Amino acid sequence: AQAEIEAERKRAREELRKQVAILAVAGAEKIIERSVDEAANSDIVDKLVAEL
Amino acid sequence: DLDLAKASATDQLKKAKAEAQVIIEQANKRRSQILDEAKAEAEQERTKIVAQ
Repeated sequence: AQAEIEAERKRAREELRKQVAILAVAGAEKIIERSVDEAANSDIVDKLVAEL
Repeated sequence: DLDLAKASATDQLKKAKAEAQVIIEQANKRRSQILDEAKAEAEQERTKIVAQ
């Protein structure tokens, strides 16, 4: 059983990582869409056209 | 007398050999009981540590 406990620890750690991982980006999307403006838009477009 | 002594004496050993077989068979059957008890109790032991 010393291995079947370890498998359960690894698996729980993985599921926890998964939830935090999806929350990170799901939140980042809301932060972006809430905090953009045409200066921020211009900076990005003008940076990327300069490597076009 | 000599023939009946021969007969009754020689039948003893034929009889006793079957009881040596009785003892070896009983030995192995109770041995199976030993093992098939210890296995199930070790199973419950591992399950207890697992639940813990």
